Amino acid sequence: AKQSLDVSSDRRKARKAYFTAPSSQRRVLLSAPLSKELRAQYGIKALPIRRDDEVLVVRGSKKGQEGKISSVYRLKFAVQVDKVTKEKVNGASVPINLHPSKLVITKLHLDKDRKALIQRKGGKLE
Amino acid sequence: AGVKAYELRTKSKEQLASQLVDLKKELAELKVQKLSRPSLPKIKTVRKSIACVLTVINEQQREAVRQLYKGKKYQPKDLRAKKTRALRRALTKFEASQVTEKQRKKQIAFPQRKYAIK
Amino acid sequence: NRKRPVPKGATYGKPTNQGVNELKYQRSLRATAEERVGRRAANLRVLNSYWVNQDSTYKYFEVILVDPQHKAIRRDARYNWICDPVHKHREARGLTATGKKSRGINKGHKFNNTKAGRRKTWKRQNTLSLWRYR
Amino acid sequence: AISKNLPILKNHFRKHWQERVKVHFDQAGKKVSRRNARATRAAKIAPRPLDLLRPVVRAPTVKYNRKVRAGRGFTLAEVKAAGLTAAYARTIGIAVDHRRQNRNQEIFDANVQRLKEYQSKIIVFPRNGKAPEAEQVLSAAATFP
Amino acid sequence: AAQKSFRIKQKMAKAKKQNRPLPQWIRLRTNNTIRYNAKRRNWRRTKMNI
Amino acid sequence: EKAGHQTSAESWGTGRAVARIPRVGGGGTGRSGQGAFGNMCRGGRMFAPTKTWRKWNVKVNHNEKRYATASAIAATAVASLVLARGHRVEKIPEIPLVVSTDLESIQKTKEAVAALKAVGAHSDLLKVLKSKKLRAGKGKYRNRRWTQRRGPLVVYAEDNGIVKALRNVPGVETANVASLNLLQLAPGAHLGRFVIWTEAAFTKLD
RNA sequence: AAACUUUCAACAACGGAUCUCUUGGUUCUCGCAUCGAUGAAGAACGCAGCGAAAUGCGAUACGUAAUGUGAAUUGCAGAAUUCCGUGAAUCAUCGAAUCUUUGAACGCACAUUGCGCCCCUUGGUAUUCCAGGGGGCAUGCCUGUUUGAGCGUCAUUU
RNA sequence: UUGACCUCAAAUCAGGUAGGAGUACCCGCUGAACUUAAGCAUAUCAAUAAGCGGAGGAAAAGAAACCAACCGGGAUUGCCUUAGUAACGGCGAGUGAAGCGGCAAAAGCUCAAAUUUGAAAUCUGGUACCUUCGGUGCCCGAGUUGUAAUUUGGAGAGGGCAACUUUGGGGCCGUUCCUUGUCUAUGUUCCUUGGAACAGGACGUCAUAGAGGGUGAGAAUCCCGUGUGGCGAGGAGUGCGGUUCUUUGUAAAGUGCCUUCGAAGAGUCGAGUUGUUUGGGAAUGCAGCUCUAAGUGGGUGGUAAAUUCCAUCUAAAGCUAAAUAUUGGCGAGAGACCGAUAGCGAACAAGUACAGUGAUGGAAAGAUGAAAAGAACUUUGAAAAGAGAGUGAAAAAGUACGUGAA
RNA sequence: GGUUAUAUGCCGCCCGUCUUGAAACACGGACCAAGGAGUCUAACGUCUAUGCGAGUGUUUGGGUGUAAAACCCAUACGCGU
RNA sequence: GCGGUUCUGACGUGCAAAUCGAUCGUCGAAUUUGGGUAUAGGGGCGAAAGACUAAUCGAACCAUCUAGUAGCUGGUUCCUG
RNA sequence: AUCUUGGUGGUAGUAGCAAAUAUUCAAAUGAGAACUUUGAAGACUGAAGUGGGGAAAGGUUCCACGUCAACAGCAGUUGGACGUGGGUUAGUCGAUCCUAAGAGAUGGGGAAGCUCCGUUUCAAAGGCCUGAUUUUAUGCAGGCCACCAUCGAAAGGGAAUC
Ligand SMILES: [K+]
Ligand SMILES: [K+]
Ligand SMILES: [K+]
Ligand SMILES: [K+]
Ligand SMILES: [K+]
Ligand SMILES: [K+]
Ligand SMILES: [K+]
Ligand SMILES: [K+]
Ligand SMILES: [K+]
Ligand SMILES: [K+]
Ligand SMILES: [K+]
Ligand SMILES: [K+]
Ligand SMILES: [K+]
Ligand SMILES: [K+]
Ligand SMILES: [K+]
Ligand SMILES: [K+]
Ligand SMILES: [K+]
Ligand SMILES: [K+]
Ligand SMILES: [K+]
Ligand SMILES: [K+]
Ligand SMILES: [K+]
Ligand SMILES: [Mg+2]
Ligand SMILES: [Mg+2]
Ligand SMILES: [Mg+2]
Ligand SMILES: [Mg+2]
Ligand SMILES: [Mg+2]
Ligand SMILES: [Mg+2]
Ligand SMILES: [Mg+2]
Ligand SMILES: [Mg+2]
Ligand SMILES: [Mg+2]
Ligand SMILES: [Mg+2]
Ligand SMILES: [Mg+2]
Ligand SMILES: [Mg+2]
Ligand SMILES: [Mg+2]
Ligand SMILES: [Mg+2]
Ligand SMILES: [Mg+2]
Ligand SMILES: [Mg+2]
Ligand SMILES: [Mg+2]
Ligand SMILES: [Mg+2]
Ligand SMILES: [Mg+2]
Ligand SMILES: [Mg+2]
Ligand SMILES: [Mg+2]
Ligand SMILES: [Mg+2]
Ligand SMILES: [Mg+2]
Ligand SMILES: [Mg+2]
Ligand SMILES: [Mg+2]
Ligand SMILES: [Mg+2]
Ligand SMILES: [Mg+2]
Ligand SMILES: [Mg+2]
Ligand SMILES: [Mg+2]
Ligand SMILES: [Mg+2]
Ligand SMILES: [Mg+2]
Ligand SMILES: [Mg+2]
Ligand SMILES: [Mg+2]
Ligand SMILES: [Mg+2]
Ligand SMILES: [Mg+2]
Ligand SMILES: [Mg+2]
Ligand SMILES: [Mg+2]
Ligand SMILES: [Mg+2]
Ligand SMILES: [Mg+2]
Ligand SMILES: [Mg+2]
Ligand SMILES: [Mg+2]
Ligand SMILES: [Mg+2]
Ligand SMILES: [Mg+2]
Ligand SMILES: [Mg+2]
Ligand SMILES: [Mg+2]
Ligand SMILES: [Mg+2]
Ligand SMILES: [Mg+2]
Ligand SMILES: [Mg+2]
Ligand SMILES: [Mg+2]
Ligand SMILES: [Mg+2]
Ligand SMILES: [Mg+2]
Ligand SMILES: [Mg+2]
Repeated sequence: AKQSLDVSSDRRKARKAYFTAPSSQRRVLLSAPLSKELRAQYGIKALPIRRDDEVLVVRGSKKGQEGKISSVYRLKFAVQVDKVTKEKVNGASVPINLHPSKLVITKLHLDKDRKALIQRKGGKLE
Repeated sequence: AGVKAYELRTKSKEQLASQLVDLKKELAELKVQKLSRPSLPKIKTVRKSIACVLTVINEQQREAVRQLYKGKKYQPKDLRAKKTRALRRALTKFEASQVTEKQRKKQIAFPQRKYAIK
Repeated sequence: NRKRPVPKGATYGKPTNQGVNELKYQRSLRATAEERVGRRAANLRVLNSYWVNQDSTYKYFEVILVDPQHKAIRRDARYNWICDPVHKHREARGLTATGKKSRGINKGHKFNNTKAGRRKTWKRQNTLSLWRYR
Repeated sequence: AISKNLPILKNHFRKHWQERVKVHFDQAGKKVSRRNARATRAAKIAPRPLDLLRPVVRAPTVKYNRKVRAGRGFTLAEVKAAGLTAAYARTIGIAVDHRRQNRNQEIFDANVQRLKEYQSKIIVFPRNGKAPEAEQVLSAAATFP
Repeated sequence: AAQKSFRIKQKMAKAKKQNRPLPQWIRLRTNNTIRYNAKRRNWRRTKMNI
Repeated sequence: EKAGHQTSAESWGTGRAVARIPRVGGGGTGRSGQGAFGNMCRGGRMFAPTKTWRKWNVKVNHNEKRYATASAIAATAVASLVLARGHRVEKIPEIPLVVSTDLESIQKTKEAVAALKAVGAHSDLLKVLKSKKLRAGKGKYRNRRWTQRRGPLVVYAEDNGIVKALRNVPGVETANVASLNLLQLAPGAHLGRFVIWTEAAFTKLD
């Protein structure tokens, strides 16, 4: 149960805030959990997904497939992994939209800022 | 890529004026090329460069004028603080704080005291 | 008097309202005077006014005004009350002496209708107040 | 519109009364606000009490002159008798009222008693430093009933 | 109307530019609900009233 | 107040072979000529528009509220009534169920739940967990999405932890014995809430 | 007997009820006090690689600067992937600017993209004409400055 | 002749200021009729709608020319009461306040009228400089037809005597208040169904977190949040808690006794009359016109008048937080509310499209699927399309798209 | 035996409405869906239930709170005596 | 050109919310007419018909007061006892 | 409830699609031709025209290329339709200037006020000429006259093209 008078439990307000979230806010909404391997290494449960993070699909029809995040389509609240695709009847190949909460990050794309974020969350880095 | 205003702020009045002209020339060239080609999106970068250079030019020229009126009573309305019409008409701190000698004396003789009940 | 400004004296209603002559404006000639001066010098604030003269056709008044922009007034602790924007057009809202007379702003049993504001008093007395627990 | 043996009624709803209905739904909200404002005021003013000391007076009229109640403020005479000036008393938490006169020794003597008991049971901090932690009592009215 | 004011001509120019069907690529945009140009005008159907 | 009346509609009167309802004037739109204002018109005013000065709260004589509260308390000590009200108190030994005052100073949910299971409130806690259902009807749209059974009411004399420790357990209410509430003692106006008294609360009742 | 008409069922129509949904409404409560001659509200016309709107903006025109975030945007095209960075973005924030023509609207006008005057400057043989660039010219009222008017009036001196 | 003064002008003179918008609430002015009276005129609707002027975060009111008649209360506002009462009223219909009492909030004060007269002690502007919401010099000016200090009726002033008490203004650092940022638990373990598990079953875990939302179906434990607590940044403001610099004091204020005084607002008050208004009745307030005061006076004391008392305030000049209002604006939180013919006119490129010369008038219109995977390819046809094939969990979901009634 | 369609015997005017009197040569109704009309409030009469009872009424307000809830309460005031 | 007599012709769910055909009045002025301009609702304008004042006239149009009042017409939604 | 909104029937393949004299043959095009294009013929308006230009008004309808789902009450390969583009050149033609009936600021006076009156008035109501001075294009030198803003004609007045 909430205690703060600033926070709202209104469904309509929540849904509005989600569907009209600006790009920056959607970054945080599109977090994924680290793999249990990486959870040991960094000491962090989850991060905002990012292009070039490697991933494992852990729910749905493509459960078991791996790849790199090819695109974070924030507008669609989805991510596209290279190699997770739909072979179309004409022979073309379109990407499948996966939600990051159904992935697991198996390798982070690190850089000064990602490193700083991990240490900011009480992570380990090594 | 585009020009960057941190790089332009090192430059002089004359260098900036010169660059502004080189961009205006470049922009014209692309407006011609756009007629031949279907799509030509490089033109956006050079529009925004022009706008960047003019911003920096104007900043320099304004800060110069701010220095020219340093401390003087009365400066150009465009350099006076905006606030709101009603805020600019309000009494200043000084004006609002004025008390007559009669009231200043009472305020010293008989301030509200700090006290507590037991 | 104030002649009712209606074409050819036609009033278009019940007889109680057929009057055109013998009607009288609810503000004094003094208040009209302050108001018309106030509009001519809108940068100033009407402080007060006084009678000086009359003939059959006119009454004459002198109206005292203060400049709230003048630093002699803004820096004066006794007068800079008039610089605050609540006091804009005090003559137009009936807040000068003549105004308060005409609005019936006085204490006691003779001013039950008006002492607090006629319209406010009326509204308070014609409001149905309902509590949660009736 | 008249029928049966019923009281004659006087329901005054021939004006546009629905324009001016005030339902007091804010009753609970106004109580929370009033309380927050007492708390906020108490903090700004601490350790002073939220109320001034007030005299006892006789209620007017034959209907209520058998009662005494809190009045507006002490007389100038009562304040002088208690060994105090009006200007000072106002600053030390005592309500002073220039309009009320004393024509009755019982009420006068009782009011002078109130002022003496009050000056006993307060501590006025000096206007410089030293200020010892007193602890805030919110009600003069509850202290001096 | 051969001899016309500039102000009238400027309004007519605006009306010329607006007289077009919806660009087809709008239909492909994500969450698009615009089906057709609902404010299309024609000289035979509705007058501009200046 | 303005709904249904934002229209300049007037009746056409008789002789135009139409009903005499007020009609929207003008031309050049589907709304022109359509019926207006009346309670039977699409887009008109509802019959007897609801107003905010309907009586919402109801006064009840204080001494009658106290009577009901005392009846409600009395019924908490009748196992028949507590069973009938749907509490799972079949295998509790003794109702009224009094427990140690130590309950009042439990700080952690994990611990408070162990104490309630210890003293035989397991089934009643389980019942609440297994009863969560999505609400039937438009209540779901209005911030009342889920439904579940009431669990035990834990009554204390002084809160030194227990309210925060039980705050998150589904269906468990807590209450100071000084301020007992008819809405908790007789949910749905049905007597026989399952109550767990602390010893300190039980002595305070007199 | 068929056709035809009528009734019922199945499948197909017509039409958009019903059911389920809901980034909208409505009502109540709480907190706050901030428009404009420093040119508001409102209007017109414009501006994108590809837009007619809605939304944003003003010839610096779906934006410029600044700050934060830390890699997108996405319908396609294009660009970029030193992206371990003074740094992506139809991102957030926003203190610096830009802000056509207007509008209380202020040189005069306005069913006109009509007609002036003043200062500085550039070009054309130019104080005077024509053109370009910059900056100005409304009314009422207040304080003050300056220049004045009146046998209203004082002194002084003809 | 020269120089003032008074009054009045001019300037693209120096510096300012007003206008328009919004308009829920607020202060005024002006002002209906429908309606009720079973007709209708006074009355009522209403001191309302419409019209006009003027403000603010509130406005207005406000420290008694008050209420009373008591053992007296003591600025204003608001609530509960007083009371559907006293009173008004074709005494019909109808209308209708106030005092006291309980409460919320509480806060008090300023001018005019006085000889600084051994010293216009005062103030705008310009100018230079400075530590610039301002300060200091200097110079013009305003001002004696009166700018400061002193006093405001509660008093107070001038003399005289006697005594003790109490003080200013800076920075700097915390707290406060607002605006923001960031960090802070626990399963995606097994079985069944299914396109998808967020379903069922099993075994756990966290809980000051089982609010809410998202994710391919009902998710505390997948994600964002929630709960608890921590750490930052940016202001505002001395509100007040500490520290530091300067100590204003020959100054300022308070206090007792004696003595002499005690200035207190005019075409106002009041009166007549006219009109309007009020519960206000031989006249409640307001306004016009005529008349027009006093100073032991003046006002009020709800029946006109004369006479005699008494009681109570101190008008004709002024400022002031809070408690109160709020269908507007901005920011939040909610609901036994409505669920696309409902709810705002408007869930949508809606005050839009469209109508009207104009004022104005003013709609309809939500839902494929988890995902476009939006039907490659073949064949008939001039083509639209058909038939196949295919995608999909389903085309008994094909954009003429949920369900699909009559 | 039920249901249903049909046949046969006998019987059976078109509903709604105003009206002394409607199948009427009285009025509304071509059809279908969806919407569509005794409500809320102030003050009251009779009656009934409930609490307390010469009293009674906590909710203006204050206290408190797990916060528009629940719980607690002085002085008045209302009606009654 | 301006008008609009008769056929009481056509048409009379029209070509048309005033038209069509024939017949007819007038045809150099109290003539016909474009544009500009003035007059605005108890108002205008009228060689006068209560005519005309944007298909509206014995008082225009628009919004609001206004859900105006109606002793009058129409309707008023489930079952059984 | 001549109820409200929406939908749908019978009537009915029915009334009807008959004013303005009128069409015909061949070829081309095309899936398709009573209706498009060309040619041939036959007719009509008959210069107070069914011709050639403009004013008001419209606003791209003009022209080309592509092109037929809808619209052109039959048809359609055609179009004032649909899609995409192209196109309007002035010292001399207009506007702009002038005044007309009129409209309308200011000075003033009314009006509670929105505003009303009035248009040269019961106002201290301006702006040219010339030389210079060679200081500068303002004060100075002189002079001079003083009526009263402004708007109001794409047919009136009016600088200039064939
Ligand atoms: K009238
Ligand atoms: K009257
Ligand atoms: K209306
Ligand atoms: K809501
Ligand atoms: K000015
Ligand atoms: K009347
Ligand atoms: K009254
Ligand atoms: K009177
Ligand atoms: K008294
Ligand atoms: K007296
Ligand atoms: K609607
Ligand atoms: K389906
Ligand atoms: K049978
Ligand atoms: K009937
Ligand atoms: K009949
Ligand atoms: K008349
Ligand atoms: K009309
Ligand atoms: K009329
Ligand atoms: K009758
Ligand atoms: K020309
Ligand atoms: K001309
Ligand atoms: Mg229009
Ligand atoms: Mg509605
Ligand atoms: Mg601008
Ligand atoms: Mg100037
Ligand atoms: Mg009415
Ligand atoms: Mg009547
Ligand atoms: Mg009647
Ligand atoms: Mg009548
Ligand atoms: Mg009004
Ligand atoms: Mg404001
Ligand atoms: Mg307030
Ligand atoms: Mg005020
Ligand atoms: Mg006083
Ligand atoms: Mg009082
Ligand atoms: Mg009573
Ligand atoms: Mg009345
Ligand atoms: Mg003194
Ligand atoms: Mg779900
Ligand atoms: Mg009046
Ligand atoms: Mg005041
Ligand atoms: Mg709707
Ligand atoms: Mg299906
Ligand atoms: Mg369907
Ligand atoms: Mg059927
Ligand atoms: Mg049988
Ligand atoms: Mg028969
Ligand atoms: Mg009959
Ligand atoms: Mg019948
Ligand atoms: Mg018959
Ligand atoms: Mg009938
Ligand atoms: Mg019929
Ligand atoms: Mg019908
Ligand atoms: Mg229905
Ligand atoms: Mg004819
Ligand atoms: Mg005929
Ligand atoms: Mg016929
Ligand atoms: Mg006649
Ligand atoms: Mg009705
Ligand atoms: Mg009606
Ligand atoms: Mg036929
Ligand atoms: Mg025919
Ligand atoms: Mg033909
Ligand atoms: Mg012929
Ligand atoms: Mg011929
Ligand atoms: Mg053509
Ligand atoms: Mg056709
Ligand atoms: Mg066809
Ligand atoms: Mg075209
Ligand atoms: Mg010419
Ligand atoms: Mg005029
Ligand atoms: Mg002209
Ligand atoms: Mg001409």
